[PDB]
Amino acid sequence: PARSVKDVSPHDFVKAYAAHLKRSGKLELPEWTDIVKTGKLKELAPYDPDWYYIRAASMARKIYLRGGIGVGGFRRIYGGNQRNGSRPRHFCKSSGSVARHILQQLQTMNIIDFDPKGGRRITSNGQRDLDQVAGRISAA
Amino acid sequence: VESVQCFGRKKTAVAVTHCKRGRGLIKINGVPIELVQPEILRYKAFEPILLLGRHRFAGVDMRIRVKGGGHTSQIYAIRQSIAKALVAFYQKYVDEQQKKEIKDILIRYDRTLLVADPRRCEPKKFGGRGARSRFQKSYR
Amino acid sequence: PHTDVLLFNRWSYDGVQIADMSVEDYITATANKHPTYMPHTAGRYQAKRFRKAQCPIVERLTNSLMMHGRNNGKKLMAVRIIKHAMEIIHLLTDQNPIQVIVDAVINSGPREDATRRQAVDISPLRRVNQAIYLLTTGARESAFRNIKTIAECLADELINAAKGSSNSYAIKKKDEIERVAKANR
Amino acid sequence: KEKVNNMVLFDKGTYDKLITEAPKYKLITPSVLSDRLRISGSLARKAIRELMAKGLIRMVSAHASQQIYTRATNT
Amino acid sequence: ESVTKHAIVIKIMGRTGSRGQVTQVRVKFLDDQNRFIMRNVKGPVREGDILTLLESEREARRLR
Amino acid sequence: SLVANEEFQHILRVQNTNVDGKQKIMFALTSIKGIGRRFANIACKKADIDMNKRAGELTAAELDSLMVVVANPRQFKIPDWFLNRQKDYKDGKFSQVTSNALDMKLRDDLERLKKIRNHRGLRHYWGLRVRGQHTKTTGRRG
Amino acid sequence: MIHKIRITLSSKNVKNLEKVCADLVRGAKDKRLRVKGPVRMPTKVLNITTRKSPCGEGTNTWDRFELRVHKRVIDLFSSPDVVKQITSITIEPGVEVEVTIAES
Amino acid sequence: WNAHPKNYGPGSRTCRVCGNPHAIIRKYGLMCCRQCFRSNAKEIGFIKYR
RNA sequence: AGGCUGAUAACCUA
RNA sequence: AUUCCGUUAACGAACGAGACCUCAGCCUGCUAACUAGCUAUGCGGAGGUUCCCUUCGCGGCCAGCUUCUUAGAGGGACUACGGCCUUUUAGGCCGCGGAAGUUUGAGGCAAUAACAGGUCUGUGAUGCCCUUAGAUGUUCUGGGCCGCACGCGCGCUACACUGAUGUAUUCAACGAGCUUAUAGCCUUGGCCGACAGGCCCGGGUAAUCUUUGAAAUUUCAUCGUGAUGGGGAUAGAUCAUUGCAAUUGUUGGUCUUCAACGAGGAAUUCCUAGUAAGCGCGAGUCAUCAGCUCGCGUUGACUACGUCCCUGCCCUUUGUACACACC
RNA sequence: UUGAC
Ligand SMILES: [K+]
Ligand SMILES: [K+]
Ligand SMILES: [K+]
Ligand SMILES: [K+]
Ligand SMILES: [K+]
Ligand SMILES: [K+]
Ligand SMILES: [K+]
Ligand SMILES: [Mg+2]
Ligand SMILES: [Mg+2]
Ligand SMILES: [Mg+2]
Ligand SMILES: [Mg+2]
Ligand SMILES: [Mg+2]
Ligand SMILES: [Mg+2]
Ligand SMILES: [Mg+2]
Ligand SMILES: [Mg+2]
Ligand SMILES: [Mg+2]
Ligand SMILES: [Mg+2]
Ligand SMILES: [Mg+2]
Ligand SMILES: [Mg+2]
Ligand SMILES: [Mg+2]
Ligand SMILES: [Zn+2]
Repeated sequence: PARSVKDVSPHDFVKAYAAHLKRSGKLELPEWTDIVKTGKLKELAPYDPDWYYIRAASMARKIYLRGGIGVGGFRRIYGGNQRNGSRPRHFCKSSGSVARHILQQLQTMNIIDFDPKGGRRITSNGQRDLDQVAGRISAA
Repeated sequence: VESVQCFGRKKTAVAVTHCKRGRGLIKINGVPIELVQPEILRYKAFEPILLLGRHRFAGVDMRIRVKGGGHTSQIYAIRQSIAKALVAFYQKYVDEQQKKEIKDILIRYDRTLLVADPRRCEPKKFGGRGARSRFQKSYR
Repeated sequence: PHTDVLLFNRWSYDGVQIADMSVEDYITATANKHPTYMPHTAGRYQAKRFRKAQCPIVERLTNSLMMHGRNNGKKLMAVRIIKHAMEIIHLLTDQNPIQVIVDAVINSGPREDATRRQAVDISPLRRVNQAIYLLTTGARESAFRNIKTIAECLADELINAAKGSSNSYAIKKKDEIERVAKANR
Repeated sequence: KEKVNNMVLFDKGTYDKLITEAPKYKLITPSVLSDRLRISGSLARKAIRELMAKGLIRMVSAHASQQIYTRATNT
Repeated sequence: ESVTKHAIVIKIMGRTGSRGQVTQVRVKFLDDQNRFIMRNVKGPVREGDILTLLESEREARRLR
Repeated sequence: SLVANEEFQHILRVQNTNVDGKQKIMFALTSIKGIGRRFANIACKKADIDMNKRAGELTAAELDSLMVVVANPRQFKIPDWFLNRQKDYKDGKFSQVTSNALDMKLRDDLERLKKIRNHRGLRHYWGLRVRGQHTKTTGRRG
Repeated sequence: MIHKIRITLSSKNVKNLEKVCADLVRGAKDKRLRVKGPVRMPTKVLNITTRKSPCGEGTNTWDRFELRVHKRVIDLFSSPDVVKQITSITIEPGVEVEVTIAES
Repeated sequence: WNAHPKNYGPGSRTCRVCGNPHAIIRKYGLMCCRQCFRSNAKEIGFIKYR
C-alpha cells in the first residue's frame, strides 16, 4: 500500500512531522515561546520544550484535512474547559497569538495559503510535504 | 453499479455504509477501520468482520460516513451499518441462501447488529434537574 | 464445546467451567452461553426479572467499577481496568483469567444471611450479585489513597478470592455475613 | 498512620538489589517496585526504563495509566 | 453437625416478612429426591433454580 | 535509574527559607514566598537549569543563578506583566518581591490605607471582608 | 425569457398552508410550467416558558407555550406576469405569500 | 425633570399591556409582563401541547 | 446548639 | 382506574378515568428538494505502481437519484399469535415473531365539593378606608435593599492516582440573532496583542451567515501518598472591558498569596432505564453580571420486579360523649 | 343519619 495522512495514526504523524519542521530550520520561533501559556484556561506553560513545533505540525494536519479554518477556528480547536475555583467549569478559547504566528510561519514555508472564501488552505507543496512524511512512518 | 447504502442508528448517531463491488476496502470517513478511535471500542466495530470473517468482505468495498451522536454511539451505529450493508448486498447481488447464512450468524451473536436500539433521552420536567430526579425537599 | 470468540481477542472461553450447581445458571462465562469479544454491550438487562443473569460476568464486574459518583458512566475506563487486571492475573497465576474470575465470584458469594433477625437462605442470583459487589468494594477500598493502582488491587482481590484465602476483602465479609447468620439460627 | 519515606534517588545498596532481585519478579510495575524497594513512583518509572534498556525485563502491557512488565526469561 | 446440601426449588409459596423481603419456597433435596421441606429465601428466586443449605434440619413455618 | 552521590542535599536554605531537596527544582522553589509555579518555571528556563532534576542535585553555583534571575527579572527579559509588584506605589518600578520583602510590602499597603482612613483600610483593621462579599452567612469563625 | 421565480409561503396552520401549496403547484401544472417544490423548511418552534402563578406562592409550576411556524418554498420557471396570474388567486387566511425573483 | 438616563435597565422598559416594569418578556419582541402574556397567550397564537 | 414533632414535653446527637 | 365481568330493587343516564392532543421510537414504501444531501461522472491537487488504485478539492437547474437530512400524507400493535392459569367470563403469566408487547415511552388537558391557602406589590380588575400641593402623587441628587457575635433552608467546589497537570486526539442536541445610523443583534475572516482586549473587510432579518459549531472521555508524558503539582477560600499589586457613574471590590485578565477540608454525628432527600449519577451546551434575566431556573444532548450504571413494617392514600365493616370534627 | 377520627 501507499500511506497518506489519513492512513497513519494521528499521534504518530504529529510526532514525525514536528521533528520534520524542527529539522528543516525554516520556522522562526517568537521571543515569547518559553514564557507564554496556550490560553487563559491553562494553569502552566507547556511541558514539552518543542511544543511550538508540535502545535505547528498539528495545525498543518488540520488544514490538510479541512480548508477554510481561521485563527478564531483554531482558538476553539485548542480551547477546552476552564476551571473557575468554586464555580462550574465552562468552555474557553485558546491563544490567538500562538495560532496566528504559527499560521504566518507555515505560509512563508508555502505549506498553506489564503483560501479565497476565508481562512487558510493547504497548498500543493503542503500536500506533498505532509504525505511524504506519512509514507516514511514505520508501520505500527 | 452493484452498490447498496444501509444506515445504522444509536441514539442520535447515524452511520451510512456505501457497499459496492470491490476488493475488500473498509474505511470510515476516509480512514481505514483498523484505526477506529477509541482503541478499546475498536473490538465492537470489528465484530461483524470477526464474526463473519474477512473472506466474506473480500469482494466488496465499504466506505462509511457517520454523523451525530458521540464517541460510543457512533461505533454502534457504524457497527450496525456494516452488518446491514453486507446483508443487503448479499440479498441483492449474491444469493438468498448466503444472505440467510450470514444473517443467522449476526443475529445469534447480537440482535443489535441488525435491529436499532429505540432508546432515546427522556425530556426534563420542571421541579427537578433530571427526567425523574426531583429537587431536594426540606420541611423545617 | 469450542468457540472462536476470544475475550479482548486474548482470552479463550474454552475450558472455562462453573463448578457450582447453585450459581451455574446465573454466571455467563462459558463458551456455550453467548461468549463476547468485549465486556461492553449496550444491553437492556433491566427490562425483566432474572434478565441480568444473561449479562456476561466480566461485564457485570465492569459495571460495578463505575463507582463512586466521580466515576459514574466512565465505562471506557472500567473496561480498561478489567482488561489490565486480567493481564496481571495471567502473569501471577499462570491461569486463564476468565476461570479465575468465576472462581472468585463462586467463593465470595454468601450462602446464608439474617433478616427481620433469623437466618434465611440466599438465592443464587443474589449470591452472584453480592459476590460482584464485595469483590469491587474491596478493590476500590485498597486502591483509595494508595500508590497501588486500581487494576493491581482488583487483580489481587480476585486472585485471593479465587483461592479462597482470607486475605481477600470479599472472603472476610462473606465469613462475617455467614457468621452472623449462624448466630441467628 | 505513619508517613512513607520513599527515596527519590537510589543508593548503592538499593540499586544492586534492583538489578539482582527485580528481574526475578513475575509482575513488575511502578507500584510493585515502589513498595518493595521503598522508592518513589517517579524513581520506579525511570528504573523500569533502565531495566528495559538492559534487556532484563520484557513488556506485557503499555498504557499511560498502567504499565505492566515481567521477567524476560521465566525462572 | 451441619452438612451442606443442595435442593431445587419446586414451588414459590409467596413473599413473606415484615417488608416482603423474604420468599418461602418448597425445595426437594437432590441427594434424596423423596424429601421436601420449606425454606425462607432472601433475594430474587424462581422455580427450578438450586439453593445451598448450610444446615438442612430446619424447616420454615408456613406463612412465617 | 541513577544513584545519588554524596553531594546530594536533603535540605537547602534560600532567602531564609527551607527548600526541600527531594522536590523537583521547579516545585522546590515555590516554598519561597513570592515565587509561584509560573515564576519558578520561567526562572529555571532563564537560568538554563535542567528542570528534570531534584533540588538537592543542584550545585551551590546553580542554586545562586536562580536567585539572580528572581532579583533582576528585566535583565533576563522577563516581561513586566509577569511580576507580582508592577508599577510600585512609591517608586513606580516593576519587580518580583519575595520572602520578607513581600511581607513588608503587604504591611505597607494596609498601613497606607488605614492611615488615610480609607474604607478598605478600615475593613482590614476591623477584620472584615474587603472585596464586596456578603458577610451575613459565610466567614463565621468567631 | 424563462426565469426561476421563487414563492415563499409561511403560516401557523399546516392544513391551510398545504392547501395553498397544492393550489399553486396544481395551478402551474395546468400551464405546463416547470415546478420545483414545495420544499418544506424545518418548522420553527417559538417557545415561551413562564410561571403559571401570578404571585410566587405554591408549587412552582410552568406553562410551556409554543407557536409553530411552517415555511414552504416553491420555484416556478416562467415569466413574472404568468406567476403574478397564478398567485393572484385568493389565498387562505393566515398564509403569507411572498413572490421574489430568485437571484440564482 | 426626568433627566436621569433611561437608555437601558428595567426602568426603561415596561409592559406594553399594563405598564408594569417587572417580569417583562422580551423574547421575540413580545414586551409583555409574564402575567399579561399568560392571559393573552391564546390570542397571540401561543398554545400548550406538552 | 442541632435534630426529631404541625407545635410543646419526652427522646436522640454534639 | 367507580376498569370491566357479573351480582342485583333498581332502570337509564351525566361527569371524572379511558378516549383524546403534542413530542419520541419503525417505513430502502408515497410526495420532492441549488436554503438538505448522496452516488456516478468530468477536471484538478497529492501519494503509490501511462492505464490502474487510494485520497482530497471544484463544476454540472440537461448525470442520476432520495439511502442518509427535512416534513407532509398515510401505514404500523390489536396483546394479534402460541402455551398455561382463571367461571362459559372479565382478565393474567410466559414465549415466538416484531421498530415497538408496561394503557410502547414521556408529557399536555383534567370532576364534584372545598381552604377565610397565596396574590390589592402584574393589571386604566376592584368595594370601602386613608392621603392628595410644608402630598403616601411625581421627579432629581445621595445612601439602603448586600450592612454581621449567631441559627436554618436550596446549592456550587472539594477532600485526589478510577486523580491533577501538560500534550496529542476527537464525537452532540435543543435553541438564539440587527434600527444600519461609520455602527446598536449573532458574529466568520484578516491584522495587532502574552492574556484581557482592539482595528479593518465582511456575512446573516436566517435549513442560506455565525454554525467548519462542546465537555466528560480517548491518548502519551510528568507528578508519587507528602494537604502534595489534591483544594482554591482569603488577600496584595496591576491591566482591560460595560456604563452617565464601578468605591461597599459589576465582570474579565496577569503575577503573587495558598485557609478549612483526609469522605462528614443525630438526622434526612431524590430516584426503577437511556433512568440515577457524571459531562458540558442553549435559552430566560441581560448595557455589564449565573454558583439560579427552563430546556438540550453526551457518557451511562447498581438494585427491585416486592410489601404494608414506617409515612400516607382509597374502599368495606365496626366503635364513638368528636361535627371548630383527635391539633 | 351523614361525616371525621
Ligand atoms: K480542545
Ligand atoms: K461573617
Ligand atoms: K484523482
Ligand atoms: K391581583
Ligand atoms: K384595593
Ligand atoms: K409584572
Ligand atoms: K485565588
Ligand atoms: Mg511560593
Ligand atoms: Mg457586596
Ligand atoms: Mg428517506
Ligand atoms: Mg402517523
Ligand atoms: Mg380533581
Ligand atoms: Mg389568609
Ligand atoms: Mg434582597
Ligand atoms: Mg428550589
Ligand atoms: Mg490545583
Ligand atoms: Mg462536530
Ligand atoms: Mg498545596
Ligand atoms: Mg446586579
Ligand atoms: Mg432567580
Ligand atoms: Zn403586564
